[PDB]
Amino acid sequence: MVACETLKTKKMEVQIKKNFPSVLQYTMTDGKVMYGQSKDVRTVEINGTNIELGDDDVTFKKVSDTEATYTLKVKDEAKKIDAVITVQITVKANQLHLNVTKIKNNLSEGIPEGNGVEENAIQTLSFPNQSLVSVRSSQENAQFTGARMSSNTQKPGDTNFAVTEDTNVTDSDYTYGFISGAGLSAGLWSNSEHDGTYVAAPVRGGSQNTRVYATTQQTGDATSLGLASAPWYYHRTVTDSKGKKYTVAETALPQMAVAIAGDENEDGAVNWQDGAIAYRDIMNNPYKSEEVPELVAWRIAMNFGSQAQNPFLTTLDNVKKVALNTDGLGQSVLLKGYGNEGHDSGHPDYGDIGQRLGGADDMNTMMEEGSKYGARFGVHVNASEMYPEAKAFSEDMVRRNSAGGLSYGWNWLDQGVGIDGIYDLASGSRVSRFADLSKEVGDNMDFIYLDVWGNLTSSGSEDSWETRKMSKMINDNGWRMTTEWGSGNEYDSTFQHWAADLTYGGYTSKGENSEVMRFLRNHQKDSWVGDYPQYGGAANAPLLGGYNMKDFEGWQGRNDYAAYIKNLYTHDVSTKFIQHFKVTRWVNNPLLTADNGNAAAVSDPNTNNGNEQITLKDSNGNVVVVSRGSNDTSSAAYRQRTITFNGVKVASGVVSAGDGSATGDESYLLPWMWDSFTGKLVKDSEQKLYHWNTKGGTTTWTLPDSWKNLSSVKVYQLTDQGKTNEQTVAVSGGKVTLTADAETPYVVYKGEAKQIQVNWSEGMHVVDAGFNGGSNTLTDNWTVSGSGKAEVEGDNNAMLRLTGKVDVSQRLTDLKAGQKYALYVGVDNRSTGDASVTVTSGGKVLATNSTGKSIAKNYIKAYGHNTNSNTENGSSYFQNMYVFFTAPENGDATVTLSHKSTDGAHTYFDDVRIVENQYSGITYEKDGTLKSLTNGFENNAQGIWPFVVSGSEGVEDNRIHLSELHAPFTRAGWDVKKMDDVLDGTWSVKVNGLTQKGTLVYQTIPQNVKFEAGAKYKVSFDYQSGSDDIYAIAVGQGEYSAGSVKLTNLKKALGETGKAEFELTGGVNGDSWFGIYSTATAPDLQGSTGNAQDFGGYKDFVLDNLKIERIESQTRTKAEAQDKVKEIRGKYDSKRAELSDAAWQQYQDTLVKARVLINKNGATAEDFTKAYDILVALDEYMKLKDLDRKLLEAARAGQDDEVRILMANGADVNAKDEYGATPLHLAAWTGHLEIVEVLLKTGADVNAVDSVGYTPLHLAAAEGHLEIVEVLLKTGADVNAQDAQGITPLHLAAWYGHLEIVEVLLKHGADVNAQDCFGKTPFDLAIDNGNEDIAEVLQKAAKLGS
Amino acid sequence: PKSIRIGPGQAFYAX
Ligand SMILES: [Mn+2]
Ligand SMILES: [Mn+2]
Ligand SMILES: [Mn+2]
Ligand SMILES: [Mn+2]
Repeated sequence: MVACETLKTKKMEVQIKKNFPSVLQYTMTDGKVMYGQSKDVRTVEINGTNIELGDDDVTFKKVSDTEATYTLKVKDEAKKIDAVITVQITVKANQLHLNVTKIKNNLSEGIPEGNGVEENAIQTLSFPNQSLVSVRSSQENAQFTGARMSSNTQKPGDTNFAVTEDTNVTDSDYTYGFISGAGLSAGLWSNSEHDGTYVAAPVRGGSQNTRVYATTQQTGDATSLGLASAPWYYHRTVTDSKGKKYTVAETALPQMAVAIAGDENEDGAVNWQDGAIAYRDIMNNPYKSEEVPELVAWRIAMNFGSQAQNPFLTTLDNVKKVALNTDGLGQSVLLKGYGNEGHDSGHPDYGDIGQRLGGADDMNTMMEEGSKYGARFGVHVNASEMYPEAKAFSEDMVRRNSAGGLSYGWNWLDQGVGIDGIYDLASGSRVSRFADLSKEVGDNMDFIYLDVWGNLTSSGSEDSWETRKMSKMINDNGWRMTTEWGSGNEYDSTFQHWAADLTYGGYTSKGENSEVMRFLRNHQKDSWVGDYPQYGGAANAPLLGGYNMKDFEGWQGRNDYAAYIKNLYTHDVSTKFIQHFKVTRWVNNPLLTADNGNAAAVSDPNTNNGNEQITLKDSNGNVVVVSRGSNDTSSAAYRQRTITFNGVKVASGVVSAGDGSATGDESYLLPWMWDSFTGKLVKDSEQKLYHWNTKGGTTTWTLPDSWKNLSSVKVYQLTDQGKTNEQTVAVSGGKVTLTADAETPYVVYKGEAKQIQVNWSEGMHVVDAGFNGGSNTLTDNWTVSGSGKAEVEGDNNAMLRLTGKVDVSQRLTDLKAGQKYALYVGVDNRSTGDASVTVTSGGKVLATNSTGKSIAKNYIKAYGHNTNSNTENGSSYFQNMYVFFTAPENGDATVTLSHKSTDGAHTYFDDVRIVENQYSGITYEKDGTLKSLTNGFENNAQGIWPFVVSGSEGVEDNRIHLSELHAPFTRAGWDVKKMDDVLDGTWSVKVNGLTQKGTLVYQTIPQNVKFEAGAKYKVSFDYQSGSDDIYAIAVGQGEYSAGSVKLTNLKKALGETGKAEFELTGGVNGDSWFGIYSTATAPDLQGSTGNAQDFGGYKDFVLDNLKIERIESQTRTKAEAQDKVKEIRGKYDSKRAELSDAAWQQYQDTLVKARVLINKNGATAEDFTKAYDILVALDEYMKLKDLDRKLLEAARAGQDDEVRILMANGADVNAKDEYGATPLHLAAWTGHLEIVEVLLKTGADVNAVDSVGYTPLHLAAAEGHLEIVEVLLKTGADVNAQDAQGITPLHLAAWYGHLEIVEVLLKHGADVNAQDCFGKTPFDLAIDNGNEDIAEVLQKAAKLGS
Repeated sequence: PKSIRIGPGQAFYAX
């Protein structure tokens, strides 16, 4: 009978066809009608083939008055298609859902086990020109609005156009699509993982997901524009990098919907904004997006290269600090390096929680305890790059290129290899690794941060489909999705690092630039464009703000706590406040023009003088209206923004430019009316307002309706200690007057506010381990004793500062009796008197350790107290001091941090960490002196102990870490690998590519290994070095200064472990140490190309099984020692003139020290032996320092054979004079090619610089020795080496007039455009000295730069 | 101005 049926709700009646799942029309309660597919279109697409259905191919069943079921017989024998598709059409309110509930393939039994290939798989499905909802040219105000992806601030992702007779579109794809006309508006939602047309995206991470297809057709006189879903993936067949094919099941069954809207925002018009309001009821919502508005304080807490810079319980104290300063506002901490050894270590072993940070135990304590303060935690994971050390590393996981070789990644600590994305998904390997992490964290962790997804490292695909499957794995474990790139994961991501950290990428690589996407989802994502004016467009004071992310916990060296907090109040409190409301109207957008495809864009001259305005509303009917001052970019008023909450002004002014260029004048009094948990409204006594005034001053405000009848308010200034300086401010006629300091946070309450209670250092075995508890932490938690002074000093990261004779002690809690512990503390000692750490059980000393004056600066970029943090006087010598003890059976255990000296100098202590440690390799003498120290690096609490990282790279994410065993991948011989990562056990100390640095890589320090003045020690270790003489052993005293060290070159030991052993005599000051020096010798890459040069291990150095043993020395008499003083004296007293002031003062120091030992009352043979061994060591040092002085003279004078014998006898090839000139500098400058070449073949630094920044090449080129210049360039000299003044060898060649030297320099890579610090090029320097000949040649060379 | 002749520790701009 009738070929149509009627589905009905209280909001509309929909007429549907019985012969195909098609809507004829939607009729609202008010009579208004929207069309569907008015033509006989019965097309189904399977695998790219279109099949038109007959009357016999479709069966209909009206289930209810709100449901109908169809069965579509889709067949094409020729194209290998035979299927039964079950489509269900359901209605609810003003929504119509069309879902494919069942797919039956008659040409298949299904996907074979292990995701094998399904022959004749239904891979794709769509209904071409289904026209679920349509508008005609013949209808009043018939228009279309679409959105595509744009990460470019200058290019909007939107389209707004009128549907006219001329309109002709065919499957025009959009992320979102809305059609309006004849008083109604609707938008189509589909779950299609189709990738298509985008405006601007620098990556593929589901950035191109286009789910709506607009197509026009003729409906009589009119052109109808109809919306359909983009194709769906069912059983997609994919190929891995090794050519292996897989069939992977659906992420979800095909689903789509439409929501018909009238005048939803009740303005004049019916446009896409009405359709967008109704679309929110049918649209997909990212998992856990309902918590985004609460996440005020986003940051990164970083750990890298075995250093445990941020253990999990430390991160909880920083959560407690931020909570105090923000008065409990929600937080979101991304843990960058939560696993393995830290950041870019152990990928993709997601279930491996960093043992050195406190393992899964402390991570869960941090997470459980942190939730009480509104903090959410999440981990940084990588699904694209893998390291041989990761237990997931396999030949199947390895991404291979078309040639069958590795698809290498970045080499830093170890060499990264690309993961096979398709294998990792199809094998179900990734789900298994996420599950491992899920087993560790349970329901405690909040989010996952997926790094690099979209940059085509795992596949050349990484499409929306793959991203959807990825987001599902993560969501399935109860985790919110966050990713790297701004355009990435349109569907499921709630945060993009390159959208939230505005610093990164530049104006083309930011967040989602769309009025449509932000209107819909602003309150669900931190994936937008915020204020960063130097990008222009969307980044010039967006009205809705935008997350501006700063950090203070090591991420990229970032550690300014005050800057972090000031930024939260400047941009993020207002951004988050706005995310508590949903956009309802958005008119007069200055970015939308007729020239960028937005001719029909929403313009109201009766709203905000015709300038931009956004109206947002919430479920309780609260209205926020954010209005722009002027729409003219050249106006001062373009950056003026007023915010009203229920008609009352709450924020006003210009924000400080997000690029930190220019401060503003913005002042606000924002009503924060939500809890930091579910975001539920809080009770009246819990209701508060946040005050901020950028410029400082006095401002008058109207309080919200709720507060109008109060006679007074209570105002508190917020600090690192919480609510301070309580003020009682009167209320007159519902208005308050607040005096604010510039850029200072205040919180306003209706009455007296109870202070948030913070118990510092929970589970840390001590209370206030980080000294964050103010000046009163020394009264309440730590107990100070002594004549001296103990202060909590530090305006950023607080520290304990000791001056004079003082002891700071505290009782240790919750230690397991009989169990082995390691207690370490950061120490920077500027006093000459000892700084100590002691553990005691009822007066008895369990363990003790001490440092004299600190000798090594801190070079750990991700550590709070590195030498760029200015602990005192522009440096930081912070290094950890350890005590190893066994927890007492009685329970009584106490820690004391002492300074013994009466010396006015300061000692700095921070981060007392008591951790379970099974290390037991230190043996002491009868006196508390070192007898023996052994370490296989198997129980290192943290770092490369007893060693510390030196400054070969400066303040950096150092390429030194504890390397982990994973045979066969970490052993020599796998692929192009030639060195073993681990020598003995599971751990070693790896150095990656730190060659030709000419300086110290790492060294022991006296607070780690103390060498007694005059004592003999035998030092031995197992090692592997990629080349001959690239690394060397250094032996020195006190702070490192070049030339003061005794260097022993280490021979090549590649693939087969070598053994190094030597003797050491403790220096008189007890400041003796040994380490690993990077020479100036170039590595032998042995024919290796590209990545094989880095992976081969030709430039690496692995050390293991260290053994420091005090040894017996041949016994001397007072006479033998006294006789040696005469020998030394009548050898070097005659050189007073020939030596420096400091060189002679240390010679006297040592001699006096040795003479104290000999002449001491009651001295014994140990004293006479020590005095003799000190003098023997002094002799060997003086002798080699005179061999360096004599080599610098023979390079200057010209003696060939003399330079050779001095060198043969051990004179330093890189010795420096008073001006920092090496023998190679002095030979190149006085013109001796013979000396230069032999010096180069020996291992002289061809790029060594003097005080002024001259390389030997600069001195050679300035003097005109062209044969020397040619040798230097061939032996590896930088042709573009710059002076302190910016002078290059080309400038000096040009000014001094050496035509031939100029031509050879520019024959090699010399830049002719290169300018000094005074803008002069080599050409300008030639036209000043009269070398017009040189100037003409130089002019000609620059000309060719076209 | 611009140094007479440069060498070890002798900057190009000394006056
Ligand atoms: Mn409207
Ligand atoms: Mn601290
Ligand atoms: Mn070992
Ligand atoms: Mn490693």
